[PDB]
Amino acid sequence: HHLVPRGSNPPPPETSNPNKPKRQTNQLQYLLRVVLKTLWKHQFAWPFQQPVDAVKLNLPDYYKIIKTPMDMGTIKKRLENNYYWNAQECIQDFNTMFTNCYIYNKPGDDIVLMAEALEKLFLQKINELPTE
Ligand SMILES: CCN1C(=O)c2cccc3c(S(=O)(=O)NCC4(C(=O)O)CCCC4)ccc1c23
Repeated sequence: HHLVPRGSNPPPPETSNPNKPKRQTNQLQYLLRVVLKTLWKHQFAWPFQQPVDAVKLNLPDYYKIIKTPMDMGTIKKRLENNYYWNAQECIQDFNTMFTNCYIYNKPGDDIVLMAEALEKLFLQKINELPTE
C-alpha cells in the first residue's frame, strides 16, 4: 500500500436530506418498487449495487477520475429516504452511474457491456412510468 499506489475511498454519497419536505409521488414510488427492483435483480447488476471500493477492486485511480460517484445502493437509499424531488433527479443519478462506468473503463471492457445492458433495460423501464 506504499510502493505501489492502492487508492482510497471517499465516504459514500449522501442519501438523505433532512431539510427536504416529504413529497411522495407515483413516479418515484414506481421507480423504487418496479424499476430499481427490476434492475437490481438483473444478472449484470451486482457490480453496480454498492459504491466502488477503489482499494479492494484494484482500481487505485478510480476516484481521481470519477468526481461524482454513484451506485444502485445509493439510488435505492435516496428513493427510500425521499431524497429526490422528482423522477428526473433519480434518472439523472442512474445516468451518472452508467456514464461513470463508460468514463472510467475502456469501451471494449466486460464491465462496459454489463453497464450498457443495464442501461438499455433502464431506458425501457423508464417508458413505463405512471402519468403523474
Ligand atoms: C461499476 C463499478 N465498477 C467499475 O467501474 C469497474 C471496473 C473494473 C472492475 C470492476 C468490478 S470487479 O468486480 O473487480 N470486476 C467485474 C467484472 C470485470 O470484468 O470487470 C468481473 C466479472 C464481471 C465484470 C466491480 C465493479 C466495477 C468495476
